[PDB]
Amino acid sequence: SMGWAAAREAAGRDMLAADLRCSLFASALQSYKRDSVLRPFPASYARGDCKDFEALLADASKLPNLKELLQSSGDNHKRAWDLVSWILSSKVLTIHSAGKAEFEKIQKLTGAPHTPVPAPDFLFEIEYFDPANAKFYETKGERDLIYAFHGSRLENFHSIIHNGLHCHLNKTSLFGEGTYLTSDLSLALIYSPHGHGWQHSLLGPILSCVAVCEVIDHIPPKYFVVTNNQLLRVKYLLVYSQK
Ligand SMILES: O=c1[nH]ncc(-n2cc3ccc(OC4CCNCC4)cc3c2)c1C(F)(F)F
Repeated sequence: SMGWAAAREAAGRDMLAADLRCSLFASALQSYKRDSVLRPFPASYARGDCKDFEALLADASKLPNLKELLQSSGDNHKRAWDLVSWILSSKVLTIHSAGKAEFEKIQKLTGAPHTPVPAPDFLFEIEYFDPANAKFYETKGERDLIYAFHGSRLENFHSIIHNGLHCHLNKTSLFGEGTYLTSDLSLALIYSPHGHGWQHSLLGPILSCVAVCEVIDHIPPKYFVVTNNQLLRVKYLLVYSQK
C-alpha cells in the first residue's frame, strides 16, 4: 500500500473521492455481513486465516475526519494513516469526483428517464489502470458499450469497486445465474436503500449508492442479465446523502 506522504497527496488531490472510499469501507466493516463484504480485507488486521474484526472496528472508530487527518497529523495518527493509506491504495483503479455536468452525460448514455428520479448529491467516476483497462478494451474489440444501472446495499460497494459485481453461477436459484442491470434508474434505486457510512464523512453519515456499468454489447421497467464478468465494469457511482 502507499506510504503516508503519498496517501496524503492522493487524498489532497480529491478529498470527496478519498472520503467515499473511507465511507464505503466503514459501511462494509460496520455491516453484520462484514465477514463476506469487507473484501478486500486489510492484511495488517489478519493473523493468516483469522480476521480480527473487533480490532479493525475499534481502529476505524478512532479515525478522525479526513480534514483533521491531513491538516495536522504526520506522526500524530500512525495507525490511522496505516489504515487510510490501505483504503486509498489500488494498482487496479482510482476514483474521481465528477460534476453535475457528468449526471446529464450519464442520462444521455443510459436514456432519458421514463420515471421521476432524484439527482445524486455526489457522482464519481472509476478509472481503470493496466492490465485491467487494456484487457477490457481487448475484450470489447469493436463492439459498442452500453451503460446500465445496478443498485445495491451500501455495504456491498467496497467489494463492488475492488472485485466487480458478483456474476452468480447458481443454476440452483430462483434468480438463476448473472448480474442484473437496468436502463431505468428508478428500478435500480429500489435495490439501493440508505445505509450507514462513516460518521466523520464529508458526504454525510447515511448514503445510498447506484453503480453505472459499462457493458460490452455481446411497468415495472425492463432489466437484463450479464453472466460473463469480463463483459462489464463499474464506471460511475451515484451517491445520495439523506437530509
Ligand atoms: O439494480 C439492481 N440491483 N440488484 C438487483 C437488480 N435486479 C432487478 C430484478 C428484476 C426482477 C427480478 O426477479 C426475478 C426474475 C426471474 N424470475 C424470478 C424473479 C430480479 C431482479 C434483480 C437490479 C436491476 F434493476 F438493475 F436489475
